[PDB]
Formats: sequence, C-alpha cells, structure tokens
Amino acid sequence: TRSPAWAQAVDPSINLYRMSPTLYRSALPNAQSVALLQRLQVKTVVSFIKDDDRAWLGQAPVRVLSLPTHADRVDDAEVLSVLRQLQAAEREGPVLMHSKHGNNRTGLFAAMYRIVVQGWDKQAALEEMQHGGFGDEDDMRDASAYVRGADVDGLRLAMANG
Repeated sequence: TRSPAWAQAVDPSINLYRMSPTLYRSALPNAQSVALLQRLQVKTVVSFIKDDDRAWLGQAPVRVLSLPTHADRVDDAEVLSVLRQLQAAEREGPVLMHSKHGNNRTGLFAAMYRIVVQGWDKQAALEEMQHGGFGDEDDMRDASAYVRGADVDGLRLAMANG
C-alpha cells in the first residue's frame, strides 16, 4: 500500500487494514485484538470461516455475523449476498470482515466491494488484492480466479435492483 487509495495498515500481526472508517479487513483476530477493535468502534464482525468469534470476543457488545465459505466455491450469487450484508452492517456502524489468513476469501470479497460498491474497475481491485501486503499470489489463486471473468456490470446491475 503506497497508493493512498489502497487499504491502510493498522495491525499487520493480524493482517488488519482499514478500507474506510466503517470497514476493516483482517486475518483471524485473537483476544488481544479486542481492545483495538473497540477503538475503531467495530459493531459487527463478519467471518468467512467456521471459528466461533464469540470465543475470543468475550463479552464484547458486537454482533457476530458468520458467513463460512470456500473461496473455490464462491459465485456471483454468494458475492451479492455478502456485499448486501456488508453494506447493511456498515449502516449499523464500523464492520470487520475476516478469514483465516485474510488475503484469499477476504481478498476476494474486499476486491468485489471495491468493484461493485465503490465502482473500481477490475484490474484496480486486483492490483490491491495481489499487492498491498496481504500475501503472495500463491495464497490467492482462488480469489484471483474469480475476480477475473466476473461480470462486473451484471453484478452492479443486480446490486442496483435489490
């Protein structure tokens, strides 16, 4: 992230980056991350894996939105459902979305947010996904594969409908 438009680093230990005052991406957080998440005033923690975040969250007054998935199985239908739930969660306050390593599944949905919601073109979002410090491209084969060949116009159109 040297382009100021890319996600800014907050906590590289858990791969935590800021996309906006109301949206954060990261890897799997722990008990030590709770304090920081409350500074950022996170109200919703979206997870793309099965690990019950309520375990490390403790009695933190945040909503848990579990959306467990597999990057090699995601399609346009799942993406739209996630983007809608992310947007709705943003209206309630700042949101953290995460996975195991926060560069494949997270990198996929992050890039799609850039394209569908913020109106970035496909390659711009890709350049932030593969380069930006989230990981190396070997970790993102599934994510990279989907972003390419994804009908961005059909996604934006279907998004504008609902």
